[PDB]
Order: sequence, then C-alpha cells, then structure tokens
Amino acid sequence: ITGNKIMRILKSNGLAPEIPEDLYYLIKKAVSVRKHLERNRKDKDAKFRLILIESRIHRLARYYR
Amino acid sequence: DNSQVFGVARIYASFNDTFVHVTDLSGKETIARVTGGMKVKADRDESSPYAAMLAAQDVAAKCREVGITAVHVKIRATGGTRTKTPGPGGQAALRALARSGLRIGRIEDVTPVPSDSTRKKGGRR
RNA sequence: UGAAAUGCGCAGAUACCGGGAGGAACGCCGAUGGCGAAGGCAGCCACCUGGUCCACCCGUGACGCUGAGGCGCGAAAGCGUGGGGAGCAAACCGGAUUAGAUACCCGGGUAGUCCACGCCCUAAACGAUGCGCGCUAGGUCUCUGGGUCUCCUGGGGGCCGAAGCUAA
Repeated sequence: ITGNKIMRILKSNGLAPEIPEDLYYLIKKAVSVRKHLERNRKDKDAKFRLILIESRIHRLARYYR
Repeated sequence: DNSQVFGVARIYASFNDTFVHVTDLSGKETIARVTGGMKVKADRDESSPYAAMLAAQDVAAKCREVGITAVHVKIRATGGTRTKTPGPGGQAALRALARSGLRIGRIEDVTPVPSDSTRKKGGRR
C-alpha cells in the first residue's frame, strides 16, 4: 500500500494507541495479501506472511478485549 | 599483396583439426592454413597440436609477406590432439603465433554457442 | 579406447563459413558470500508479494512462550491427463573387457529429465544438534545497518579459544 494510503488508514483509525488502528492496518494488509493470493496460488512463502498477519490480528482482538 | 601489418588471427580449434586464418582489421582474410594445408594426413595432421603449431606458423609466415606484424588472436571452439604432448591443441596454435614473429596484441575467446540448436549426441548433453 | 570395436561418412561425414528452427541451462561476477521455516533459491527486465536488520525512541501497555491432535508447505524418483522433447539417460539394443560381465569402458536409446493441472510425502529432509528467554573471557576474518567511521555499536556468517561441559 502506498499513497500514504497507509498513513490515511492510520490517521483515520484513531488517536488511540492504535490497537484498533493496528487491527485496521492488519486487515488492510491481509486483504491485499488475500488479493495477491487470489493469483499466484503457488506463492507459498507469501502465504506464510499472511499466516503471521492473520495470526497477529486474531491474537490482538483477544488480547484487546 | 598490399601490406596490411595490423590484423586479426582466428584460431578455430576442434577435436578433429585446427584451422587458422589471418585477416585485416576489416575482417577480410589474408591467408589461411590448417593441418590439411600442410602435408599431414587426416588423423595426425588434422588434430595434433603439432599440426596446429605448424598451421599457425604457416599462417603467420604467409601473412608476413602481406606485411603483417601485429595481430589480435581470436580463439573459437575447443579441441586439441590425441598426441602425447600436452596437446591442448588450441594453445599450441596460440603459442606458435606469439613466437611466429607477429606480435600478438591479445588473445580472446569468443567460442560461439548455439541458443540451443539441436540435441548433441556423442555422449554430450 | 588401456588398446579396440560397434557406430557415422563418397546419397560427401569430420574440420570451416553463413542462415534458420527448437529445447534446456544460465559462463565470468561467484565468495571462504547472500536469502528462506524447512524442502530449497543464482542471465537480465518489469509487475505482484513474504520475511528481516538498523536508527529515532514516537504509539499500545504483558497483548508473552511453547504447542498434542488439525491445516498447510515439503528434494529426487514415481503416478494421472494434456503439452513439449535440444542435450542427458533407468529399461532396453549393440561393441569391448573377462574365466564368466546380466557391471564398470565405448556406440545407440525409451520412460524420464522440461511445462501445466492434479496426486504422492519420502530422504544422510543433516548442524545426524526442537523452539523461546536470561546469564557466563576474549581474539581473528567476513556480510549487512548506525556512529562522534585508524574504531565503537546492532543483526548475520566462519575460525581459534576463558570458565565450564564431554566417554572421548
């Protein structure tokens, strides 16, 4: 993501400590990854990256509340 | 014929035979020699590093009349000889030239290679 | 080739020049190097994409570690359908060697090796060394970042070695 699309997502997410912001960033990155994965099914190594992001998101929600 | 003095020498080695041809700065060949050119018969003449040596010299000497002095050597292909001598086959030619009297400006390996023409046999591939 | 022979060549081979077609691999750089969780990954170009290090210490405020079963990935060979097939080459067909040669050597050669989609799931899958964290002399070479850059500091790769450990 570019265009500071990241920044905009960050700013829009919140003044807060960005745990929720983090959730947003992760969802955004994940979606793109899922998108990437739509193609390049073969790309296993990339998938691993998704594994981390999805994992971290899942974990954060639990930790958060 | 018309003195040149500076030119190119192409050494084309092969497992079968060595053929060297000298050329102008332009690329047009002045003269050429091979193991066949000298009277040596097919097996021995053709490859034998000795032959390559003789051919190299014959090429230079003939070129000397052309008034050749300095030359750029280009090596194409690999090959040599069966002979007991070390017989790199190609190297001897490269040597004979340096010695022949012509000053060799440079030795360059530009052995051509196919993109991938056809399958080689001969235990290759 | 140890010597050879099979083999190819006068329908002209080999060696040489030019043109074309096709497949596979990617010399030098290249390392004693780098990347990845492993398997593994090296022509160049663009796009898509994962991991990772460092500086600032700015934000959250224990959100951490490991992880049975699951799920996924997993060299080669191998399997299914289709494609491709230059070189190589199990099987196979010959030549030689030998006491014999179902081998090693030489000439051929099919599957396969390549691509796609699906399957198989193994290995000396090795560092033969599970993951995380803390603590315990140094020296030397190296890759990558920062610094007040003849050295200090962080991450990685090697060598030698304190204490200690070890049956060695």
